Amino acid sequence: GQKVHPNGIRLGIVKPWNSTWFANTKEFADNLDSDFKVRQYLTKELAKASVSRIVIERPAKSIRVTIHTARPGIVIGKKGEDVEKLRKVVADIAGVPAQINIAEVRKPELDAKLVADSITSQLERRVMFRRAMKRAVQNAMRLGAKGIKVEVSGRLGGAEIARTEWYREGRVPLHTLRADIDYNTSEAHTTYGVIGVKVWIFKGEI
Amino acid sequence: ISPHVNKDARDQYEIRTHLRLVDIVEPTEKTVDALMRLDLAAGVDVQISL
Amino acid sequence: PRRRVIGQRKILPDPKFGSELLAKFVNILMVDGKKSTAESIVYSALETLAQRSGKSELEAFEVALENVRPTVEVKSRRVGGSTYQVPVEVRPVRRNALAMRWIVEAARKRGDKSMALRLANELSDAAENKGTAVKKREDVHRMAEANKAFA
Amino acid sequence: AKQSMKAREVKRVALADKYFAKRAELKAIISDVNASDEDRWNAVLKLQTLPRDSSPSRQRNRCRQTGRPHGFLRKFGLSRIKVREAAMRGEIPGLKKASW
RNA sequence: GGCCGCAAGGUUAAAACUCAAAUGAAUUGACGGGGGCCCGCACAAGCGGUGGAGCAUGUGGUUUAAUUCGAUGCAACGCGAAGAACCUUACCUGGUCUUGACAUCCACGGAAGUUUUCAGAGAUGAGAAUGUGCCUUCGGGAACCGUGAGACAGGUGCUGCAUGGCUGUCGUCAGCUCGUGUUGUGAAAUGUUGGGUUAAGUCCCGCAACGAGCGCAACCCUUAUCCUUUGUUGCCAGCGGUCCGGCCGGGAACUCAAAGGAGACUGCCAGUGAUAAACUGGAGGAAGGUGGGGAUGACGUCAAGUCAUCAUGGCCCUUACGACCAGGGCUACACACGUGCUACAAUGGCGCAUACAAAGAGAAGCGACCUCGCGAGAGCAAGCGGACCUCAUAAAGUGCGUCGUAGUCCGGAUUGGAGUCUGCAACUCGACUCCAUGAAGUCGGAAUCGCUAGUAAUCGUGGAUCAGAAUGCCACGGUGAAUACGU
Repeated sequence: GQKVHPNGIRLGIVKPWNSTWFANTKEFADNLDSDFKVRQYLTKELAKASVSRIVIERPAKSIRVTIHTARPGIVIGKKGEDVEKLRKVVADIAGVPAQINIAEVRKPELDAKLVADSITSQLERRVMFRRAMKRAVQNAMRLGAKGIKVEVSGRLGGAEIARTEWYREGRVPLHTLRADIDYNTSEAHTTYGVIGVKVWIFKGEI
Repeated sequence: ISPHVNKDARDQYEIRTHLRLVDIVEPTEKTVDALMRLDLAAGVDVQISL
Repeated sequence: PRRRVIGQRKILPDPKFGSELLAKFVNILMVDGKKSTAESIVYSALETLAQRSGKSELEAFEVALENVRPTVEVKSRRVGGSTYQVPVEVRPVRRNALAMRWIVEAARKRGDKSMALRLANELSDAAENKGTAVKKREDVHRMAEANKAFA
Repeated sequence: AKQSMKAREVKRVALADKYFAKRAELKAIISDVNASDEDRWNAVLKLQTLPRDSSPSRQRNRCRQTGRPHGFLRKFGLSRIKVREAAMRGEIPGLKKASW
């Protein structure tokens, strides 16, 4: 059977939104397109700085962006320069004054986007997928998670017939709405096609 | 929710808009200055009529 | 059903004469969610019948029903790839229901001008003990009598 | 969709913006009840003389991200598939799954 | 061949040729016109339909220059398409271009608005006006336009049996597995089986098993009963005005609006039962045994659907399978099927007069009052980004007449003549209006479908897609039934 999106089913109960503003029917489409372009540019530019979340807010007549990362040195730059460049270009794209802020990820071993990115990079570098998955599960469980699951699908190892594999540890109760479950996905491009990766992480009930 | 053909598979969404009204009758000179000087959060929309 | 219990649903008495039987009769005559039409038809027919018979409406109605109520019916069974018609008894509520349904079905298939006249004529014929409803009752009794060896 | 099919819409929008004022009233006096006997004959002729791509009814609403010409919602500027994806990822303020 | 027998036949007993297997016992599943126990609109008990007629609409076939592509037992056929006159477009006929309709690099010349000729248009040949920012720190070409050589751009072209992502179905069925211990040479087994019980692998008690994980239930939304807080654009019990209209002063009680709270737990009484889990009745309460409805889809099955929304390995074309333009087609018509609307009447048709709703939408938008037209509409022209204005009259019902069983005062296809609106343009191929014509059909063969309560049946109202085009899709309320002995 098909399952429902873990984050979407939980928005408004235990999960927040990634965008916050109020608009009438004349501005919704334009604001959405502007946000799409902003996020696209940022993801292209900071591809090597371990980014995991971009939060966009719009006060009266300005734009405010918050970036969550695990390598602030690269983003900030020496004596605050790269952030200035990014502010300039973001203002150019958005069309109004802009402000940029940075935030820290203490432990990239408990973040669902970063684990998926790491697995995808190793798969592109031709590591064995069983090792790639076991390492992630073990580190996550060592650093204090209450449960994790990892799934990988598509022409594994070069085989002619595709497959799907997964591993689990701990608790992952997807039917309980008061549970803090983090979820994200990523793709890998190899000489034989695409490979998909999914990660579930559990941190307790609220 | 399907890309091609299935017609009985659907999702339903809604957006809610909440509304509030305040009125002040006998003001002073400084109150209007403060009210026009104030600042609010990102997701709130405010309109003032004289 | 298999593992259920059926409870009675409260019925409400008719306005002028407080007759649950008459409320049921109006319900059975009713069609398409319209109740006032059926009530008007029933009251008009009952009034004309009372004028014709020189007795109370309740009494005329009860005599008509008594002349059409059944007492034994036939139920089908499958044995050895064949069909048997086993005779069985009838409960009072089922008696009432069958009588009313047969009366209405007979009335609806005549050729007078209005439904009120149809119903008045049918009820009068039933009271005199002749008509399609009594024919049906006789046929049921005969078919039950023909199969007494399978009791 | 195709790149050419995407370019066509840009052309149409530009021409509509260009000739809006001319088409608006200087040519639409045909509805005037006291203009003249046949000073509107020339109006109809020189209206039809203009480019065809300048009439607003030759534009089709397409999705901004993919180009799909079916299944369009005006509130969001997107098609159903992309609306669903953005909604699940959480990028449309105020939207959630509804029940009643 | 030998011996025996009346005969049927008995007894001793080979070779050539052909294959890589044939066989015994036991293990996990699946199946049985084998057995036992349970469940479900599965049968039974009832109420309306489809299969015949006319007309929407989709499909097979046939036809054509083309009738563009996909889905096609249950789980395709009002399906992708929440809306094909041009455009949309993907197909056909004809006219045209080759670094390109859409991008990054090099160089050489310059700068956007008005107007006339030939073209069906694409696209070729014409005039005057214009002088910009900047470092003018001297040319920067930064902005945009035109032209030449590639490096390249482009493909709704093929493979859904090379893939990612998303979806259908068994099925909201109660199941699917692991760690350590123990048994068997082993494939495996136990636990998960047994006595009761539940909607439920729900719970209790036993037993070489002791414990966990994904599912079940709860945490979420809405509906029904009460308390507190703030009373506008909403409300009008008591007081006074009045023009008899919440219209005025006023009031914060009630209906209502959306924020914090209380309430339902087998919690209490009796009986049955293993000192058990539970079961059958009663009291009080708005509500009683998971009170009603929704969201929520386990390990897996069908090489199930989608390269045409998107992305992507391999293959293929690149003066063409890649651009641009006018006119046609997807709307064809001997015929076969699936989903619907409207009838075949008196529980009714036509005329006049009058009760009672809920939920939604509005800026290139919704559009009142007044005047003109028999009508669809037209001309002036307030208010409204809205508990304020507009859409905007609910209909079935109720009272009084008329029709009197006729293919009719029932039904409304089809056709001629006059118009209206949106749109550059309604021939092929739009929706509405008035006058006239007035078809089949009289309850539908063998088959076959939905429904257990405010449900079925019936009557009206709104919204997305949208310049214009619903009988289809998704939502809202009014009136309101019959039956369940039983497996």
